[PDB]
Amino acid sequence: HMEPVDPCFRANCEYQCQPLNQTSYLCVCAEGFAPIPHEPHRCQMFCNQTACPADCDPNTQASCECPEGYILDDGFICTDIDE
Ligand SMILES: *[C@@H]1O[C@H](CO)[C@@H](O)[C@H](O)[C@H]1NC(C)=O
Ligand SMILES: *[C@@H]1O[C@H](CO)[C@@H](O)[C@H](O)[C@H]1NC(C)=O
Repeated sequence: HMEPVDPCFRANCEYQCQPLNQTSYLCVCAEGFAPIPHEPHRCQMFCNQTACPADCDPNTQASCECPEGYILDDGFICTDIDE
């Protein structure tokens, strides 16, 4: 199964890699999954604060995402009406 480890294709992206590109390679996740409180790879998700809460949408509820990821359940959380 193996690995040239790409660069990445292994890296050890919790999720995964770009690979690279200016990062040279990083690690992705589901790409608003992104460096939680800590390690330079992680997701969990992105929730760059001042909270994200919860408070999903109005209308569509595509929403409250992160389920999958979860593990939810602060608020409900994980979406930043923020900016
Ligand atoms: C890096 O940029 C090049 C084009 O310049 C292209 O291969 C792609 O957009 C990027 N590579 C990755 C990591 O997908
Ligand atoms: C948002 O800020 C937090 C810490 O304040 C940090 O993880 C990162 O710099 C930004 N993005 C994410 C994924 O949190």
